[PDB]
Amino acid sequence: KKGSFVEMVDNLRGKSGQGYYVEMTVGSPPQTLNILVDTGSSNFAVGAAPHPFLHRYYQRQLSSTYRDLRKGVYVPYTQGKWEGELGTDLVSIPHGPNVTVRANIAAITESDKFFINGSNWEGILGLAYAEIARPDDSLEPFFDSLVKQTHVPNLFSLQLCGGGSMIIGGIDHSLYTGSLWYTPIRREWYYEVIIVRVEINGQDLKMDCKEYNYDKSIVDSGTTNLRLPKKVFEAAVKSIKAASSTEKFPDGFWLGEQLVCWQAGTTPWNIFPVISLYLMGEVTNQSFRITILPQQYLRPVEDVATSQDDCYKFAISQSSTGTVMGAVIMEGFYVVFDRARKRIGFAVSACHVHDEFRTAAVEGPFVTLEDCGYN
Ligand SMILES: CC#Cc1cncc(-c2cccc([C@]3(C4CC4)N=C(C)C(N)=N3)c2)c1
Repeated sequence: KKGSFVEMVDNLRGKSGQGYYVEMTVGSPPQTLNILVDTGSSNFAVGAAPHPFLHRYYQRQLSSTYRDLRKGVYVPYTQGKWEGELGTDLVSIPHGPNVTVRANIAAITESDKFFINGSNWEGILGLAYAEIARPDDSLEPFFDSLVKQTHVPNLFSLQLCGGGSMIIGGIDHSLYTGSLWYTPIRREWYYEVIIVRVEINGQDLKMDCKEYNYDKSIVDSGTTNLRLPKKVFEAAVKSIKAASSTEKFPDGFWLGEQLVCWQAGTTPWNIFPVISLYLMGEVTNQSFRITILPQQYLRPVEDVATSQDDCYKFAISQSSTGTVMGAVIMEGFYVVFDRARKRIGFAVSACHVHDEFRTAAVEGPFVTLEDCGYN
């Protein structure tokens, strides 16, 4: 049953805080590495040299199928950077499709604040499109090579839990309930989508819908938080604060830089509101909503030291580069990256979040008798 969806189920480990990752092999003989599943980037980039935070790394000299491309790559981010060398080599996913492809690989030789202590992965699998690949869009991303070189359908789905499942090439109906609702992929670079309405405990934020997508909105498995443009973030917070006003938290909580803790088992979920993000539908002015519980946007921080308590970071934070629907949004949903039809599907996940009062949900259609996208 190698490569059956059944065999791909449960192939991810990790958590929203440090990343979800899938086992991969590179080279011949195969070198086993854990790799971040990242829909917010487009390079297959792997530690290729010793580093304090790396338990293992890619050793190209030991791979006889490695091919050097004689091209450097330097990738700086807001937070930290990496530098490396491009080449190609044979790549497979042991708990993924039953196939081996030749793929681009950036062998990371130096990096600053890129690898994460105790995340247990050694590289990143950028699943977004070539337009954002480094050094440029001519470096073919992994998934494109996979589809090109095999009979794998041009679609993958992610079921993140809090490991989860990355199903390549198809939809595993055992991983969701109810209906699958699709939002268009606006442009093939990041997985760009359009948010048309935002409610907090059913109260509309009442902003021009372009504000929700200033200057883009993306679906990013490589981002922990729900990240919101400043104007939207401020309104969300004001609204969540109002909803939970029976308890006050330091401003550092709201800034995401400080835990809030309750005695084990006593988190007052009921004082936090639900968040509804309405996503553009596949037909004009029809939309559907995905609803997010505090169990999602309050990210638990596991720490033996604080373990008499349950502690959390606020996992909604401010962005100056557009909305990011990160891991805490994707968790408890089954998310279908249907590249073939240029759409992203959402359905309630088998591992969704709920208590006895409320539950994560995917609901539609909603009709609204304006273009919500930015240029
Ligand atoms: C879920 C999760 C997670 C997670 C936790 N810590 C670190 C990372 C992490 C570590 C290194 C880089 C990145 C990266 C970068 C390639 C562009 N940056 C971004 C916003 C993204 N989508 N991928 C993320 C991910």
